[PDB]
Amino acid sequence: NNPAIKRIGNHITKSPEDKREYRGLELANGIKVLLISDPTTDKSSAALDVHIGSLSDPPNIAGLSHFLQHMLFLGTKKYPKENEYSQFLSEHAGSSNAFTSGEHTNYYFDVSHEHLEGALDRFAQFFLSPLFDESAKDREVNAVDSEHEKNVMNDAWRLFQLEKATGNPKHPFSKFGTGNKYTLETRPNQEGIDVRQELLKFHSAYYSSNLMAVVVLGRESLDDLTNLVVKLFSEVENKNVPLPEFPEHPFQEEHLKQLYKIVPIKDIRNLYVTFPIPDLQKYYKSNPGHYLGHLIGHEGPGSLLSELKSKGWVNTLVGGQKEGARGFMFFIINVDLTEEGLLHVEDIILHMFQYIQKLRAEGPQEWVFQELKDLNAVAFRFKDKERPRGYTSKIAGILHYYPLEEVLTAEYLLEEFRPDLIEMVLDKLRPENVRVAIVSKSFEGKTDRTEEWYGTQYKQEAIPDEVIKKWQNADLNGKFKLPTKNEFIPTNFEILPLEKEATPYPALIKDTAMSKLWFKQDDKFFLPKANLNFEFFSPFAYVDPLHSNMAYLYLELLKDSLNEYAYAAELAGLSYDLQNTIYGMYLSVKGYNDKQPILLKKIIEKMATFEIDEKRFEIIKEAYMRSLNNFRAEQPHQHAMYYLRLLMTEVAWTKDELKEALDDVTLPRLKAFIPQLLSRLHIEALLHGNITKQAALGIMQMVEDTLIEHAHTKPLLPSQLVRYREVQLPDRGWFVYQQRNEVHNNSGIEIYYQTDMQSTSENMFLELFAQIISEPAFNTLRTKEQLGYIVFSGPRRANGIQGLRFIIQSEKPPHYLESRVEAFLITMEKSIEDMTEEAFQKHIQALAIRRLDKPKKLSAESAKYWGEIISQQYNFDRDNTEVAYLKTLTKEDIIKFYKEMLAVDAPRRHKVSVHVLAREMNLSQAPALPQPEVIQNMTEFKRGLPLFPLVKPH
Ligand SMILES: CNC(=O)[C@H](Cc1c[nH]cn1)NC(=O)CN(CCCc1ccccc1)CC(=O)O
Ligand SMILES: [Zn+2]
Repeated sequence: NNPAIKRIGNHITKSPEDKREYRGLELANGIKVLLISDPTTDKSSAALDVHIGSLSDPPNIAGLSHFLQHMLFLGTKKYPKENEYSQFLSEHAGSSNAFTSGEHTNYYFDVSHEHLEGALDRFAQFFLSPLFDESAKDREVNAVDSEHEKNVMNDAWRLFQLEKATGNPKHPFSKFGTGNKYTLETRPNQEGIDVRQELLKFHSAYYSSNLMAVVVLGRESLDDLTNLVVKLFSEVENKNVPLPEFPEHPFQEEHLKQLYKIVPIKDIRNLYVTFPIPDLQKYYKSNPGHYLGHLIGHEGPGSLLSELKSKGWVNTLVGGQKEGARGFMFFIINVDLTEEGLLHVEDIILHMFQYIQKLRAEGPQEWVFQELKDLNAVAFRFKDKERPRGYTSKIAGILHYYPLEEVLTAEYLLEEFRPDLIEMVLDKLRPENVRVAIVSKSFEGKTDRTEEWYGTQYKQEAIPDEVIKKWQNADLNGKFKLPTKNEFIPTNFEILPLEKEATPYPALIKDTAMSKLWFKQDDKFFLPKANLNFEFFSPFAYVDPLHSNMAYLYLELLKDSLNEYAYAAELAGLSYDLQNTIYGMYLSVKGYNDKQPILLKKIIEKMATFEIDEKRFEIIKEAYMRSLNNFRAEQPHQHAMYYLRLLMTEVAWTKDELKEALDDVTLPRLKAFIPQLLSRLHIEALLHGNITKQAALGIMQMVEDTLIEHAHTKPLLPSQLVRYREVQLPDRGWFVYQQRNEVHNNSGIEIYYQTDMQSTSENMFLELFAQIISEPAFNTLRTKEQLGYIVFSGPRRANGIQGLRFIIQSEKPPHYLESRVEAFLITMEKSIEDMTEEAFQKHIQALAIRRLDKPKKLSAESAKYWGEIISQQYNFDRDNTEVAYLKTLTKEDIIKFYKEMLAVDAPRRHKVSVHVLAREMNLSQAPALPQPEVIQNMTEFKRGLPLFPLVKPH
């Protein structure tokens, strides 16, 4: 035996397709541990989840655990450099993050497989000897203030806290998880709190070993990982902390039968119906709430959503069980509202209860349970291999809930059929404990309350008793039926033998005027799945704002019309994705290959013989108007990025231009557009997965054939296959475009240093430079200078051209952000000069590892190929080519590069900046900048400049 280990679990049940190896165990200090050994893996990973979270904040210091989560990254006793951790990761091809829910704090990272031990050692120190440096705390508190500022004007975050503020304020549920500058500094200072103590106190009280789960994944054997984990983690001290419980629901009697009217930020209409329920988590083997979710949330014929959608009152619905914390859960049903639907909220809920009643009337249904259990068993067997960071983070979390042996299956497999639990949860979905929330702009001015944290305007009301009764006496309604056998359930899982002529990259197997078929049968993953991707080209999908609107509308109407039929396939692991592009349309069909050709044929056939329902047209149109308008409520950085897309692309229709042109969109006009669009096309497809050359040609040909038979599609001409170019910027020039965000009181900035076209050479100069500056940018602009929560840098790539970019969202003005990036950029040339050839070579090696990391799942491989095909570079072997070339570069290559294209006095510096100002408008040396040329009109700017070439295909 071994003193450090309390036990090794028995065999960990995995899918029989999972080649990875697993060992579970419990340390002597009580920490639950999963070990994953994957000798193939390119990146390694570890995560730790602690069963404590914002629900355990001192009442008097809101968001202390979320703050503590930020601080652990910023220095321990053993590795005291503020950024040892994030720099060690950067230089060895890793990344990291954390999050805090009300009951968990979850920390994970990935790294190159050679450096797991180094990564992990630095990591353990978080849980033993964090420094909470006084100077780090002062600074990092602003990052948290930004995190919340971001969220303040977000409609989902406000609704989330508003729920917490209307249950029992005495309950921990009512707490503010995020914290801000106010709750973390201003106010604790006023009240003579030393926050460094309070962080040391909270860390020491709750970061106890008995409350921790670790997962590690690496190339090492299971024995090697064991020794490793034991070594680094046995010294975490066990304080035997009792795990927090919340037996009492935060919605007590007086919180039930309430109605709330709420004003949103975006122009949206929504109804949130919600009942309290007990903790259902222990019933995971039978899962009563999933069963009722499957049903109430169903979207097929017969379903609740269906009648709500035919009465033209709602558009979408979600319902099912919602997590609470240990002790309570909720059951929700929320829908959005047509303008008509808003005036029928009473009737909508009554339909809701008529449906619930139908379920009571029919009793539990084993055949539905069998169906659910079967889908999940299939889902489990053929689960795609996950990226290791996500996987460890996830499993660390759930080690807290399941026996070691079941950690892999517990969330998937079903075992027990429980008509009793089903009937019991069903007894709680009653008018006597309902909550109703309506979110609409029409409550503007009519509100009397304000939510402290986010500022939400709202009104609370008792639901009239006769209203409750009307709901209590819900009749059956003959429009509601249980769903019938799901015919889309796959049964054929045969993995076709690997062909004689199969290749490692996709092959151009068809090159006609109508279509260009790229194909690869799967040589890696061997699951009964495929992806079938299609670009359809029409110059009419974007010839003008009007047309762009129509392509959009057409596609939403089609998706809406297929929804009832398609929902079945989606439960059966077969889904599709269909949207309009600036080039025509896109279509992806993904999942188990068995019934895949059925659904595809149904889609094309529909596309080509489409009949629009006047009622449905009118609603989607209204919903689209709002959507375009709602862009004004998007975040300042998302705005900045948007403007820069509009400014650098040859052709691009502005949200305003679409909004305006959307009124000339009549039903007559739409009916005429469809056959026009569908009459001349080109198709470029990539077919990839468990399929053969001959089946692939058949599928492609069936698509074409359907379009001819029904829309008379003829091929498009080679010269009409027009791709849009990027604006070419003048050597030494600098432009600024300035706009205002009228909703958020932060500002946004995008700075673009354009370089040259994409070419093996020019590609890797940019990438290495980005790699070297990646963490220092984060570390300088955020950690040190605390300019904002959002601080991004990296390559930008569009229409075959490229360049470096910075994105910041900040409280300080853009002219200010400009200058500190510039400051930073000098710091950088200064660093490349001072760095060891070996430091230089580490960065080369990290980019190397990132670039070469093998896809772990089909979808991921497809994506890499598709990027090659949509960009028309067709460079399928690019990763080996570009990497070979990378290893050839030297410090002087990169300085020359920075001196030519990037330094402030660079002979070919091409700088464009988007400044997005807020609602309302020591440190390194910043260089003196030129008078920028302020862009007045986006069209003029474009007319007056060269356009770039397009990239030659490989
Ligand atoms: C398993 N149950 C079901 O089948 C249905 C499916 C459905 C589709 N359309 C309609 N209903 N239920 C659901 O999907 C929804 N609920 C709640 C979401 C709670 C949430 C809120 C914000 C942020 C993170 C999660 C469960 C879930 O997410 O699985
Ligand atoms: Zn955070």
